[PDB]
Amino acid sequence: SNLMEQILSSDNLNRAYLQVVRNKGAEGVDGMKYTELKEHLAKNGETIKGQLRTRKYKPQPGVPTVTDRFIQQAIAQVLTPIYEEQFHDHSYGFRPNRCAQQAILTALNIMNDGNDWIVDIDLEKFFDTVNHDKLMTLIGRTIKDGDVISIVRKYLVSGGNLSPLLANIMLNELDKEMEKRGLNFVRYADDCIIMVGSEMSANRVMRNISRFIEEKLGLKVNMTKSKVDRPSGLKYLGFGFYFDPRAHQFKAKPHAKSVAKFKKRMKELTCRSWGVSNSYKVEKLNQLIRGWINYFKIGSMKTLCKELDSRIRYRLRMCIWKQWKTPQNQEKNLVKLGIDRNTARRVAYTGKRIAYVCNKGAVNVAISNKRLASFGLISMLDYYIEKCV
RNA sequence: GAGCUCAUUUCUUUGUUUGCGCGCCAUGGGCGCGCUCUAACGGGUGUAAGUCCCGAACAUGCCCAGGUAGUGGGAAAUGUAUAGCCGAACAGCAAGGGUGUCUACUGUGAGGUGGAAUCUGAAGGAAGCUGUAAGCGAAUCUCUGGUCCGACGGACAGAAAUCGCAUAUAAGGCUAGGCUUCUGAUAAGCUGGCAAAGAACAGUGAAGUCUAAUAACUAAGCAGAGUAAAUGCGGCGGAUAUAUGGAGAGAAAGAGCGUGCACCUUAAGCGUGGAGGUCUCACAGAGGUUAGCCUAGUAACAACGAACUGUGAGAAGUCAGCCGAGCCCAUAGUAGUGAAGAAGUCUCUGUAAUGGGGAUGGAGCGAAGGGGCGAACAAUCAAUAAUGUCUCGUAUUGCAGAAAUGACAACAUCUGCCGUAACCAAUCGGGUAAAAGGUGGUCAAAUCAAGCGAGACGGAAAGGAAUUGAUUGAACCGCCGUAUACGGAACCGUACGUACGGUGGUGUGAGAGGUCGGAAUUUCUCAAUUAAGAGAAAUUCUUCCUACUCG
Ligand SMILES: [Ca+2]
Ligand SMILES: [Ca+2]
Ligand SMILES: [Ca+2]
Ligand SMILES: [Ca+2]
Ligand SMILES: [Ca+2]
Ligand SMILES: [Ca+2]
Ligand SMILES: [Ca+2]
Ligand SMILES: [Ca+2]
Ligand SMILES: [Ca+2]
Ligand SMILES: [Ca+2]
Ligand SMILES: [Ca+2]
Ligand SMILES: [N+]
Ligand SMILES: [N+]
Repeated sequence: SNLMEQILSSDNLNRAYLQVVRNKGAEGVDGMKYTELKEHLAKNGETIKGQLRTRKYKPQPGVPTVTDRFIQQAIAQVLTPIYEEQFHDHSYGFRPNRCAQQAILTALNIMNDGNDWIVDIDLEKFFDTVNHDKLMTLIGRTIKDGDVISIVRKYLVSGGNLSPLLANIMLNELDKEMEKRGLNFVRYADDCIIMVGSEMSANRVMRNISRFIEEKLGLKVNMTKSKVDRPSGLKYLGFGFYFDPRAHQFKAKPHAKSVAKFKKRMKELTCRSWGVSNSYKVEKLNQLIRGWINYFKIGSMKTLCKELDSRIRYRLRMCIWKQWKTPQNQEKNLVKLGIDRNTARRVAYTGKRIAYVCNKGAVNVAISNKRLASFGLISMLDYYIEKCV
């Protein structure tokens, strides 16, 4: 029980509080905010410290209150280094210095190694199907402290930053079995795919690993979405895969259901009847573009960024033309952006038909690509080339 | 540049002048009555032709094709070509109105007046004027197409308000494509990538009806992509003089002018009125200074400061539903209205609500804008002995790990085809725990048992199952009924048009735009490549508005 002191050492408590206030969490049903635990940890810090050391502490019934979140962070920031030396190298889900892009690159490395038959595994409702007793004794093989059984019990049948770590302990046995059988895999947390060399070997691996997960782990495989694929019809962590006509290189790409989400968010951010300034639309669109590129910066989006840049500039021309709002102002702003007054007056009295008018000619020349890049709109193609060509 | 394609309406609104009361007047409408006309101009049928019927010159539309245009012909359609109506999102004139600006006069001043410049002269009364393009142009009756309406409300609650279904990780429409299967005329309307409504232009185009004439020359289905300030489809009922597209009857009315009517009505016309507040001046008081000079500053409040308050004479000047029944102030019980008849009373009959007649009555009824009090409405807030548990022992059970010895060499797990094939990755026949194999032995545990719990048994801790009073509703979006006007019939609008009555919704921020007025910069023109200047054009800033978009 000497680990319990490092769990409740006050520097780790203040670091957990810093992680909470930088996390900016939300209150639960009780209604206690992240602001208020300074005086509450002054008022009740000895109370909760003694209550945890004497094994009597109350749960919360979604989003937990920030005291339970804060204690969960305080125990998960010390339970993690001791569990890092046992975790597999191809486990990338909620670990320090590990992200989804590492999983995609390792997937491509194994994919180009010669294992291009994918055993996609979908676990059905992960945290609602794990037996608490097997998970808790799995913790109890290497951990001196068992106070986590109160959270595990009375928050499921009644998460924060302890539940993904416990998910990683529960799937670490699966990862050890995969290394035991000599199978290659990549695993984000409860999102794992096996790569093997042939069809009927992939079916054998699917049957045996579903057998192992159901019997010797205690969770059920969702058999309706566990599918033996190729890396051409797989959606893994938002990335689809394809085969290049280069030598033996499989390449990643954003999946069509991720491009659809980006296009939906782009169409929302460039709605022409959105009553904010076009500087604000350009700012939020740059935030969305800049957050969507550097997650998919691995993989090929040359033509996709070209098409999306063209669509973004078309919708921004429509937004600016709708915001000009009158044929007099459309004519004036068209003249002072370069167009002659006769052509600008003919175009501006087609003020309606916004989509036709912003498609071609005078508005396409006036609101140019340089006029939109100097406006502040970063281009998807040039940003993608700047990050990873 | 969007995706070889690709070149667009030189337009107006929903959004910013005015919006009060009372009175007058039609140049508007209603009902009469007269006088003229009415189908290119002629004929016929006839008692009666505006109606019914027949007659042909040539200009456009369309066809005849001759890449397109020009000569020669031909089938429908239109015009010249009905009396006459109307006047464009067409011009011109324009009485008037606004201006913190420039200038002359005037007043002690608040201000006023006349000019100059500029905006405006409007969808609600100079019932503005003039000239048009285009459009229209005959009672009724039947059939039919299109459109619109049967509120609003993302179409729910509500409400007096057509039904049903669908509709925002977007119905639906539309634009540009992709793949398969494959005779025209009239012309309301529909659509043109979507806030929605109209105009322009273009393409199409329902229902009927008409026409199948002549001569040649020089589209549907299918998946997607893109695009929305949301409605779409069907049933039922109604309207339809933009004199709605037509078809059939129909000897049927239509138009202009004049004139009557204690006939009706209108918001920018004409008279008149103007409080409450806001300023200006002069007197008195209240004071800084020793009755003599000053009385404001702080948008405003609060609060300092001598700087406050009356009285009189003046000046500009109002005037929009948002939650308001009623009362108070002052113009004011005055203007106005009423004896061709009020208030009050009775009676009859309507609406969801506002009402409308009839009898009696013998004289009252009665404004304007602004502010205050405020019943009420909407929202938010405040005052007003069981179970389960607490802690001790008892019997346990969930899940690790270690393993005396048995039973089977059979269970797991990982690479994953065979033949034809002169060589096929189901490119060919099958099959996907297919061949051929590699690796770990597998299971049961007699016992032993960590750590965290979990419900049971027993004895001692216990506990208990309306009103009043405040604050907010700043500012808006509409919609419907009746009366009444208009743009542009419907739709959409004119501050929800306005007046009264009824009914839902948004919530004090940001953005975008418009802008009477002012200031500045540039590009010109002007002289002569002088003028701080005159005529401008463009842009920016400022003043004002938030009806618009999003929350
Ligand atoms: Ca309006
Ligand atoms: Ca004409
Ligand atoms: Ca509606
Ligand atoms: Ca659609
Ligand atoms: Ca016609
Ligand atoms: Ca008028
Ligand atoms: Ca006066
Ligand atoms: Ca109000
Ligand atoms: Ca309307
Ligand atoms: Ca107005
Ligand atoms: Ca409005
Ligand atoms: N006004
Ligand atoms: N309104």
